Amino acid sequence: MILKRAYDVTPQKISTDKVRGVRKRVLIGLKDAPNFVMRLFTVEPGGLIDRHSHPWEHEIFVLKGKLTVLKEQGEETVEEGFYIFVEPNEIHGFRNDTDSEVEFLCLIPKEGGE
Amino acid sequence: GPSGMILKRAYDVTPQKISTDKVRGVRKRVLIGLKDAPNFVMRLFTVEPGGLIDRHSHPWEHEIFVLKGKLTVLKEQGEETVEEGFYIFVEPNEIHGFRNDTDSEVEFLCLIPKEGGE
Ligand SMILES: [Cu+2]
Ligand SMILES: [Cu+2]
Repeated sequence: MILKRAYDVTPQKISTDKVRGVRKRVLIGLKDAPNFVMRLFTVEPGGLIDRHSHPWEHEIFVLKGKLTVLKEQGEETVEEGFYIFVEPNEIHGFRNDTDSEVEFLCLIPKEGGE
Repeated sequence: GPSGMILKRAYDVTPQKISTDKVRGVRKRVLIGLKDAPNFVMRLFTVEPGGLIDRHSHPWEHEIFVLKGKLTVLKEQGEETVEEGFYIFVEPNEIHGFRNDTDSEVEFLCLIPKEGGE
């Protein structure tokens, strides 16, 4: 059994053609997980995970702030205390239009990697 | 399977009472349940003050994230308290339980592979 403060996990900065202003913590990864992995994303002000899709689902819980969710067309903002279920193959992404960091938990089946 | 995305305030789910031989003072919200989940389920547990999930084990893992309060985690040997912002991984078959020794509600997210139910 592993009991740990999520903040103490070292975040990974992401800056690519499709993801900018985002840090990722792998809390429960491939080393431990028999079936699915647990990540915590921090989206800086102005940060973006552009529209994408994959053959696996997301299960998300918004921990802090106002998260903008990009849909195949349009977008929807949600707050801390929302959960999000993204079906396999659905186009989605994320943006932070606020002036403070947004945090969300994100779980995927292990075929999606960590 | 189906397409789309669900976006919903977790508290829009009513907290249902859990009452078994080994659980008292606990309510549960099924967020992403069997009816929808391809692989694993997402629940939000509320432990009332003095509530207890006694030591148990099962042939699936838990992945937990503490959302609110101070959660006492029962281990095969002793116990350890964690707080909001801690995660917990429980291996399959590991002895574990939970207790709320405080005077306020403790809340945690708990995900299991869907073969273990919701
Ligand atoms: Cu995605
Ligand atoms: Cu259990």
